Amino acid sequence: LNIAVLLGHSHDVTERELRNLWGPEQATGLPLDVNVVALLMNRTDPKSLITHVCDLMSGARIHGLV
Amino acid sequence: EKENITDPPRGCVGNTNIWKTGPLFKRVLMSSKYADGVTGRVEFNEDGDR
Amino acid sequence: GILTTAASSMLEKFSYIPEAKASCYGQPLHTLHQFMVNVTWDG
Amino acid sequence: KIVNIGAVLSTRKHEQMFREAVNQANKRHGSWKIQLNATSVTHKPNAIQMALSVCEDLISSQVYAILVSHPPTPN
Ligand SMILES: *[C@@H]1O[C@H](CO)[C@@H](O)[C@H](O)[C@H]1NC(C)=O
Ligand SMILES: *[C@@H]1O[C@H](CO)[C@@H](O)[C@H](O)[C@H]1NC(C)=O
Ligand SMILES: *[C@@H]1O[C@H](CO)[C@@H](O)[C@H](O)[C@H]1NC(C)=O
Ligand SMILES: *[C@@H]1O[C@H](CO)[C@@H](O)[C@H](O)[C@H]1NC(C)=O
Ligand SMILES: *[C@@H]1O[C@H](CO)[C@@H](O)[C@H](O)[C@H]1NC(C)=O
Repeated sequence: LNIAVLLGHSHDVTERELRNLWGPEQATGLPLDVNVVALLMNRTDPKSLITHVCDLMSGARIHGLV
Repeated sequence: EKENITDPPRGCVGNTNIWKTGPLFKRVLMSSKYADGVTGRVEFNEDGDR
Repeated sequence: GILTTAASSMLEKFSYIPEAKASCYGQPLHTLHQFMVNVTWDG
Repeated sequence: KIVNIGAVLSTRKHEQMFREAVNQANKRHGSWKIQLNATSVTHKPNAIQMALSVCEDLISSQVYAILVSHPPTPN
C-alpha cells in the first residue's frame, strides 16, 4: 500500500536511490495500489514529527511508516 | 539558590540538544522535603512518591 | 520488502487490506502486527 | 527572571486558586527578583491534540513543571 520512508541526514542518503529502490524490483507484487513516498527532514523535533506524521496519514492514507 | 542555571530552550524550532541540568533539576525535586500541607507532611522518597 | 511481503500474504488471507485513519483531528480487525512474526525475505 | 508554569488546567476554580498560589509563591518568599507566569491548557478527548496543545503551548513557554490535573475523563 502507500508506505512512507522518511530520513534525516544519516549516511548522506539522498532520495533518488529511494525512488529507484522499489520500481524495477518487487517481481512478486500481488496488491495493486502500492506506492512509496521518500522524504527528508531537517528537524527531528517532536512537533514537526507529529506534524509530518499527520500530514502523511492525511497524505492519501499511508499505511506504513518508515 | 544553586549555580549553573540553565533553561530548556525552544526545542520545537531546530533544537534537539537535550537540557543538560535535567537530572540536576530532577535531583532538586528528589530532595524536596516539606512539613507543611493540607494533605500533610509531603516528601519525595527514592522512588519519587509520597 | 517485509512490509510488502506481509501485505501481499495478508491479501490472500483477508480482502480489505487498506484500513487507515483519515486525519489526526476529529475526535481494529486485521493488522500486520500479529501477522509478520514469521517473516524471512531475500534469504 | 520570569518562570512559566504550565498545567492541564481548565475548570476555572483551579484557575483561580492557581493564580492565587502564584501570588502566594511571590508573597512568602521575600522580594527576590524571580517572577511567575501561568499557562493553562484545556481538555481534549483525543490525546494527539493534547500533545499538540502541550507542544505548541509549553515548549515556547520554557516551563519547568507540568501538572496533569483532570482525572474524570469519559474515555
Ligand atoms: C537546516 O536548517 C538550518 C537553518 O535554516 C540550515 O542552516 C541547514 O543548512 C538546514 N539543513 C538542511 C540541509 O536542510
Ligand atoms: C557547572 O557544572 C560544571 C560541570 O558540569 C562545573 O565544572 C562548573 O563549575 C559549574 N558552574 C560553573 C560555570 O562554575
Ligand atoms: C495524616 O493523617 C491526618 C488525619 O487525616 C491528617 O493530618 C493528614 O491526612 C495526614 N498528614 C499529616 C502528617 O498530618
Ligand atoms: C505464520 O504465521 C501466521 C500468523 O497468522 C500463520 O497463519 C501461519 O500459519 C504461519 N506459517 C507457518 C506455517 O509457519
Ligand atoms: C502569562 O500568563 C498568561 C495567562 O493567560 C499567558 O496567556 C501568557 O502567555 C503569559 N505571559 C506571556 C506574555 O507569555
